[PDB]
Amino acid sequence: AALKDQLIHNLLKEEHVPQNKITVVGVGAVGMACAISILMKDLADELALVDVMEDKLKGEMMDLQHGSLFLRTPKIVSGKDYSVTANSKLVIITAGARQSRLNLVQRNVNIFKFIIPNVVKYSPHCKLLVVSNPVDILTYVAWKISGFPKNRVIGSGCNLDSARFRYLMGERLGVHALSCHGWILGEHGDSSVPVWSGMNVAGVSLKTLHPELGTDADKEQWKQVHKQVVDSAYEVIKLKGYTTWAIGLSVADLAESIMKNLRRVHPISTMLKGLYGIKEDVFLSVPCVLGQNGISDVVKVTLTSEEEAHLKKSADTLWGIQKELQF
Amino acid sequence: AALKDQLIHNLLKEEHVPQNKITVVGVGAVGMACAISILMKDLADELALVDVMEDKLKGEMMDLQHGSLFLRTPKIVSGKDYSVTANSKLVIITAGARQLNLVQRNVNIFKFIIPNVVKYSPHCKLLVVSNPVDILTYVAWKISGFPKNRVIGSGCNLDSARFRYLMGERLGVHALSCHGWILGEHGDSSVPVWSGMNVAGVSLKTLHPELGTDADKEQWKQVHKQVVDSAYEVIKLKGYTTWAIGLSVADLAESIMKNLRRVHPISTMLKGLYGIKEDVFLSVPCVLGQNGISDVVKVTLTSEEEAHLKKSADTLWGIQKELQF
Amino acid sequence: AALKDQLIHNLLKEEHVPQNKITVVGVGAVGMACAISILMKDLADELALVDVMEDKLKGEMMDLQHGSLFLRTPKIVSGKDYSVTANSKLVIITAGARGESRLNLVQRNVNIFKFIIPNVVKYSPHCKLLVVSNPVDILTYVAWKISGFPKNRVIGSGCNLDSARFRYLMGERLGVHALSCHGWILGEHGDSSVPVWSGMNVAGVSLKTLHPELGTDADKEQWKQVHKQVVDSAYEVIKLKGYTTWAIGLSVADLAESIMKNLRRVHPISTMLKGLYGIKEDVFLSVPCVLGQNGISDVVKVTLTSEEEAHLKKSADTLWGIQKELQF
Amino acid sequence: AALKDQLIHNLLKEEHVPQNKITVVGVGAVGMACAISILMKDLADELALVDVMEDKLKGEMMDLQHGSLFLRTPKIVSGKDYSVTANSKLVIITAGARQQEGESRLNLVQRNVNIFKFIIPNVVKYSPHCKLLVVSNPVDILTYVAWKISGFPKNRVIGSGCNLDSARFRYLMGERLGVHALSCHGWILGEHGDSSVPVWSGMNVAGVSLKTLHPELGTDADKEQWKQVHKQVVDSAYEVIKLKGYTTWAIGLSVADLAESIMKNLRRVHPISTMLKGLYGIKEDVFLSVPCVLGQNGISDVVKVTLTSEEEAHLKKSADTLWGIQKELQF
Ligand SMILES: COc1cc(OC[C@@H](O)[C@@H](O)[C@H](O)[C@H](O)COc2cc(F)cc(-c3ccc(C(=O)O)cn3)c2)c(Cl)cc1NC(=O)CSc1ccc(C(=O)O)cn1
Ligand SMILES: COc1cc(OC[C@@H](O)[C@@H](O)[C@H](O)[C@H](O)COc2cc(F)cc(-c3ccc(C(=O)O)cn3)c2)c(Cl)cc1NC(=O)CSc1ccc(C(=O)O)cn1
Ligand SMILES: COc1cc(OC[C@@H](O)[C@@H](O)[C@H](O)[C@H](O)COc2cc(F)cc(-c3ccc(C(=O)O)cn3)c2)c(Cl)cc1NC(=O)CSc1ccc(C(=O)O)cn1
Ligand SMILES: COc1cc(OC[C@@H](O)[C@@H](O)[C@H](O)[C@H](O)COc2cc(F)cc(-c3ccc(C(=O)O)cn3)c2)c(Cl)cc1NC(=O)CSc1ccc(C(=O)O)cn1
Repeated sequence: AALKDQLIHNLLKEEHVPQNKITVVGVGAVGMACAISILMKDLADELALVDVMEDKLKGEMMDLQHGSLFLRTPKIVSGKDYSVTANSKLVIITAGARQSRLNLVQRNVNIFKFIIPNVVKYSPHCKLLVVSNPVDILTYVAWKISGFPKNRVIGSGCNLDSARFRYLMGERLGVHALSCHGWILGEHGDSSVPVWSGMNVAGVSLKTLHPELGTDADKEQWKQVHKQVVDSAYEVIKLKGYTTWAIGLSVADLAESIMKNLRRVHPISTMLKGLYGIKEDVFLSVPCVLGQNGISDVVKVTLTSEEEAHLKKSADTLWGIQKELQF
Repeated sequence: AALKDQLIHNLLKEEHVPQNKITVVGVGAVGMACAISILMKDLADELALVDVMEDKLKGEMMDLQHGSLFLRTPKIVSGKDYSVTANSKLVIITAGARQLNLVQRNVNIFKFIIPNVVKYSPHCKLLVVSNPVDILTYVAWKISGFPKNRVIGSGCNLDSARFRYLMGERLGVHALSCHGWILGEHGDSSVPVWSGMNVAGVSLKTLHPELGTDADKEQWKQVHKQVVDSAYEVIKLKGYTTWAIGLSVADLAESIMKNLRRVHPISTMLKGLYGIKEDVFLSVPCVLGQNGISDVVKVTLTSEEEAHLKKSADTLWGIQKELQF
Repeated sequence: AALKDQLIHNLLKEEHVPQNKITVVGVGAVGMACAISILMKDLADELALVDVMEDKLKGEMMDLQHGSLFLRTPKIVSGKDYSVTANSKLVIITAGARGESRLNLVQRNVNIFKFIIPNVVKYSPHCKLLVVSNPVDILTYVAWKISGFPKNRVIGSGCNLDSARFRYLMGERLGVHALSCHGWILGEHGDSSVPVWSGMNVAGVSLKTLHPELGTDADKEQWKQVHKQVVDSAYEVIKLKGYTTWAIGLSVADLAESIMKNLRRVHPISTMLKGLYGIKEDVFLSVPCVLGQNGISDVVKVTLTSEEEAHLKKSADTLWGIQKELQF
Repeated sequence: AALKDQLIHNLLKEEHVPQNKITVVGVGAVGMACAISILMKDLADELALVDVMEDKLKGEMMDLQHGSLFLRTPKIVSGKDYSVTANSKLVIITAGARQQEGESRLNLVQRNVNIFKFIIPNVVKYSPHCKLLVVSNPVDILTYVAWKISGFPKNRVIGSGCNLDSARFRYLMGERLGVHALSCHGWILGEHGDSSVPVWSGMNVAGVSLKTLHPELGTDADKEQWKQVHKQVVDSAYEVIKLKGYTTWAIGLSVADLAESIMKNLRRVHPISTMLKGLYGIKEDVFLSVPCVLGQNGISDVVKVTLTSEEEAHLKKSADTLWGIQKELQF
């Protein structure tokens, strides 16, 4: 008799099915930062990794597995073949091509043309969380290819940039980012919209204390805080070659709202046709209620007409780009 | 329109189907300790509480709900009606009768509770904590109709944690690093498996062959004695115990909810193993995961340790033979 | 020869000094709720409990200790003598006195603090004091006056829980988690507390701007009643289970987290606010306070209406009047 | 009036002093893995990073800082100047030189010693009372080096040693047995790497000796070849390096576990490298992994594992070998 059989008597003959499974697609720096952040938050009972770089993929799986003693996620699997991803509650897309342009978008679209059908094949009921850049466009692409209802296709959107904003705000005010509130909405990147009217500590409107807030006439140049947010990815890439930890943490926080059905409000990109004056099939970041069914509700933020037009402009540019894509 | 609708545009017709729901039956000091321990370990997306004292029940629910901001368990519900427990993955029974013929009244209690539980959560695991726990776990099992892997008694889980704590005080290292197993029938008849006690793989019995005997100058036998009495001592001091039992139950909930397949000293239907031939529940090292107990470790026992477990089997069966459901 | 010495080679002598010790005074339901919450959030490397009911005390300690395997707080101690509390970073006061009369009730709590607070200060000169005992604003004043600590190191839990309740109820009406609902209750703890309607918001969207009637008696939705619900909820729960424990426990653990981790988060807690919010007297009220390893280091100056400002002035007069009549 | 003063009234002049500060030296993949693991277990109220590559250092600091919203460590600081590490409770050394073509392994070690000769005095100067946790390889030798350079008492100089390899061993044990690593117990002791000692006698689940169930356990005559599990442990770093070019996540998790025992004074028992002269029959000043009680004063106690004659022979041999290399180093 084998030692295992001498030691342990099997009483139950049982099967598989994971109950809180999460898949990360793409094991680059971003994918793996999402992975370790999720593992250390105890968000999943099974974690699947997939990539096309099979050695890298296997090496990352093994490195995570060796840390089992220290985690509470009993199963970590990987493979080039998407069957490893079966029955995921949530699938996180961090795959992309790397730096032309617009031809860069099409190559990412071609990457998605392969990934997304495979994901939906083995997890017809998952939530899709897209992190790949450009995220608003790629999230729309995942949505179109997947055939999912819009509530289940989510883009990381402005979630990290709002967190950065709050950190910088916290630096200026001498309080933790947790206590500093402010929203960056709309199109992820240089065109994102800092909603000066919403910024506050303990319910106290900064814009009201300080009417020049966010304008060129602002002696304190709060406008530059937003630009610092917009530039920070660029600045960090410049220093270390990429970013990982913050985006990883931010993605894990979204996963928490989903897997625990918290219905917290996050600034993430959702298909918002019919809201905010927008008439195109596009994804923009607005405050969304996030739960076990993905995005079920959207907060309607009161915007200035300047903010509204800026949001409509992003929709039209996003749509303009989406028309040139081949599916 | 209502302020909610001015503030919030609804995009989805929301079905609330709980995914990782846990129920605690009985909101006494034990149930509520299990509750707060589970809430603070983030093991459920929904907690249900059930009891027959409706005022107490509603008040406890409300008190937990009020701490929502500090928790990550978005839904907490309660009621005397078991519809509130629907679709639980795990249901924890702390219900018990007010003070033999007690077990009979506890059995009567279980005759009402269990079918109500099974009706609303057909697929749940059952974790019995009520005393006498090995007997009531057998009752829960029989009444429930469930296969044996899905019915679990807290058994010697806590007493083992107590033993390791006391081991750690004597040796000067954390209980986590002191290993020792109390098995068999919960209570005074439980078995201190001297041979398995160790730190870092070093057998204490081999270092100290007198370990656990009368001739032991260090009197380690009194450590098991102290574990078996400790509950009585705490009740004497504060009227009941709560925190330790609550923490130990949350630990089991954790292995279940996260499918960890850790080994715990808990009470399982072990007919067929350890020389036992009756439908009884005794604590052995069990692999605990999303399907309950799926495997048990076969501990190498001395001939008298063996005879002691068999005696408890016949003891329990003897008591079970009287009960009626 | 001894087994321990056979198993274990000792290399280092004991210099055992606590690095992040918390004491909870009072092991009633509130006290133990704070203790269990603190233990399960790993805020302390040593916990001490003190009370005068010595059986109950020892019993609570042992029960906690039996849970060690499942905790990461290696040392739990207790005693009637305050030497067990020495070198606490944080000492939490939940002790209280058990239809006549109010002022006479307060005085007997003062009497308890006259015994407790000096004992705490003697053994933990550098600690922060966090008072939870009712009425908390007054009793936080008494702890401050008695202890002789600077005001930054004496904190009352104040309206911290009530704000948390307010956000929970806000969340139930709006269909989102309380974490994402923001509202502030300030001022005197209890039914004199002030709901600051102008700061209530989700995602920076002002509810009052959306709904100008918010919190007036001219509100078809009666949001004013949410504050009342908050105010009443404590006594409703008391009506139902005899007391409250779990939420106040978690509330206090949250404050302990900001202090022990120096988070400088903002909480609505009771601070000596003479010289702010138009308050002239030595009075403790709840305002949004920056909370960290040195206690309360900063206060957020909320913009209040003249009515709201008047409410706080009134409470300051009430509290000051009562304190005027206390025997220290 | 500045918006901040308009919004916030300052009641206290702050002289900030960190209470549970951890420093990580070296922001390579290993350093940042320790760093993220520590941050997500809330073990420090301040984290400091140091390295010689200033851009890389600043980038990593900023990336972590941008995650502040999701963390409960209010202060992350970095700099090439060791003033940023002042008053750390724990300083974790992951700095190393990488081989060339080229140079012998001794010349690679000496270049690491050269690195430590610059780092260790800087660390000791700003945090005289810290514990040192050395992770850099070869770990037993470089932990010896930090001990000697720092002048710290031995209880305060700790090498990660066989901690991770024992974790790997329990994981692989759990895969064969169908049980979580948490419930599989087994110890890799002695010199980190090839010459480490799998202590078969101590392997168990639930206190059931595997060796007693299966006396061939760990022998060549073992038909189940459990020795191959030790070889797996020994080769796992190389195997992972072949696939992804380095390891990070596991060693990072294992380091934070040690950090946890130290910062919380847990007095858990870990397989880590300590100065064991005078114990285990060792006559030399060397560091070997044995089961150590780890707390706020570092390693206060070691467990005395009963070893077979051939196990004792391996350790004493490793001692000679380490001491031999040590005598060849320039301090
Ligand atoms: C290249 O092909 C593939 C690559 C894959 O690997 C993806 C991954 O490894 C790489 O994206 C890489 O590691 C980058 O680092 C990650 O870049 C990201 C990803 C991300 F989600 C977010 C950010 C980000 C966001 C915000 C900020 C900030 O705000 O700070 C910073 N960073 C950066 C996978 Cl899994 C499949 C395919 N493809 C296949 O499945 C085959 S089909 C196909 C079709 C076409 C092509 C082709 O044309 O190339 C290739 N394959
Ligand atoms: C009484 O009726 C009922 C009471 C109920 O209340 C339950 C609860 O509140 C009480 O158990 C109370 O909190 C006890 O104190 C808790 O005692 C326990 C419970 C437990 F699980 C473990 C321990 C324990 C273990 C180890 C240690 C240690 O080792 O340290 C210490 N402690 C102690 C419920 Cl939910 C339903 C019914 N019944 C109904 O559903 C109606 S049907 C019915 C039938 C018959 C009878 C009757 O005959 O009376 C009554 N009802
Ligand atoms: C009786 O004396 C003492 C009693 C002591 O026991 C304390 C404790 O066990 C009891 O407070 C018990 O647990 C209460 O129930 C808890 O009630 C509380 C306590 C609290 F902090 C907050 C809340 C609260 C807050 C908000 C909400 C909500 O908003 O929901 C709900 N609840 C409720 C101690 Cl440690 C020392 C002395 N005293 C001594 O040290 C001797 S000196 C002395 C002097 C005078 C007197 C005398 O006048 O009698 C007595 N002793
Ligand atoms: C180059 O010099 C320096 C390098 C430094 O490097 C920091 C960092 O970036 C690098 O360690 C890099 O990331 C490595 O790759 C990481 O490699 C490691 C490190 C480690 F701790 C453990 C493991 C490990 C363990 C187990 C397993 C497994 O079991 O799985 C896998 N991996 C792998 C620093 Cl902060 C200062 C100096 N130097 C100075 O301070 C100036 S003094 C000086 C003296 C001499 C020399 C010279 O000779 O060159 C240079 N400087």
